[PDB]
Amino acid sequence: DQENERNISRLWRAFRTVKEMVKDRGYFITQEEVELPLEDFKAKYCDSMGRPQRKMMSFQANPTEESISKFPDMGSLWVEFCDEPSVGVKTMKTFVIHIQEKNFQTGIFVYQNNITPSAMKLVPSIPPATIETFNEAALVVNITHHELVPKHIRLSSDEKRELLKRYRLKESQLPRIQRADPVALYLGLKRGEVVKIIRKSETSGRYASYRICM
Amino acid sequence: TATTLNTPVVIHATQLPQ
Amino acid sequence: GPEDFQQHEQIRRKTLKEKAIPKDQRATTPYMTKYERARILGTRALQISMNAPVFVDLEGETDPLRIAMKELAEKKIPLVIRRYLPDGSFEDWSVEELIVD
Amino acid sequence: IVRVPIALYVSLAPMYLENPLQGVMKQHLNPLVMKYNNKVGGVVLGYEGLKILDADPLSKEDTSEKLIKITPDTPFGFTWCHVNLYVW
Repeated sequence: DQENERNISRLWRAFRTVKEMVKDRGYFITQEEVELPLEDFKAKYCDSMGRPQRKMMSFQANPTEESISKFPDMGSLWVEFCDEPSVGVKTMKTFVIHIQEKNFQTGIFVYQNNITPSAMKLVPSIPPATIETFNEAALVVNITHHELVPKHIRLSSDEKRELLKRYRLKESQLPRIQRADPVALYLGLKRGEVVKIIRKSETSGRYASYRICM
Repeated sequence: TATTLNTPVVIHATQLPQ
Repeated sequence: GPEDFQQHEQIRRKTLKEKAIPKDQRATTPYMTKYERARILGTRALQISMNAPVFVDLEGETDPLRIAMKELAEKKIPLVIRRYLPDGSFEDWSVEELIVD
Repeated sequence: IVRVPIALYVSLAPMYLENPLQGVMKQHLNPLVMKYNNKVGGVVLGYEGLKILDADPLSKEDTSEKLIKITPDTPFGFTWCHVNLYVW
């Protein structure tokens, strides 16, 4: 293994980032599960020949009790690791019917190299469930561990109403976070829901600011 | 004359003449 | 006509009442800001220079701004600051209600 | 003789900043007597029941201390008023 070890390590780091992403989004993942050592990862998801068997790592996550108390309508979550380098339309159809039959309220999909453009016009075509697509690349590093990136907390409905009443605001007037920047993708943010940012201002230490996703 | 010191800015009928 | 104006006036006054914030829940600064002090002095000076009745005793001074400053020192300025919230809501603080510096 | 309730928008002088009722009366209402008005439709023969509206809506209408809005660039105040006019 000259570069196959590098592929295995990148895939393990991507898996760790996905577990951290789900946990931050508010699902039940054990700390030992998140901080999975490389040897245990190889002994679990990798065969003797060294190939990264990516069918095993497709896991199902459920909200925690605190997450259920915060957001009443949070459902289960599904994560997939497609074996083929490019995800095809047939695989996308299988994924969407799988999400429908399991009645998951949220599905997470990854693609090793590329996704065909034709398999992208029908993902937002099955409400109310949503499908979010990430890559094995751009996930080898968790972009919320960067000191420039503050801590983002997804504001609940009650807290958002309290914020709007406190500032006598309108949902449009708040500072805006794009739907496609890495933090909103990381949190799985939806249009209309406010996020909370704890900024490390050098003049006031901790500082609480809120952005809305529009 | 007719400054804003002798005549009202607007005279509006509140209701019908009663 | 008259009824159209009546409903227009009712809508206007209803909006005004819906925007006003009662005295028991205003969350603005108890102090009088420098801008509020300066404008209250200027407006009171305008009023007194326009032959308004005065409350404090004149010490021979004739500068209207100085007389207004004397009134502010004696808290005899009969004016109200209507602090406007960004959305149009307003809190009616009184000059005597506010603490100058 | 028909009683026509109207709503005014009159100016208040700092000279009259202490008896605004008589101030409004003498600035606007008293000139209108015995003069035809292009709005109501007849010569005004008098007036009564002049009540000044309040710039503070939350103030109870039974109070005796009302708010008048001072012009930003002038010590004059403009407020809404209600009054009944004797129109012939």
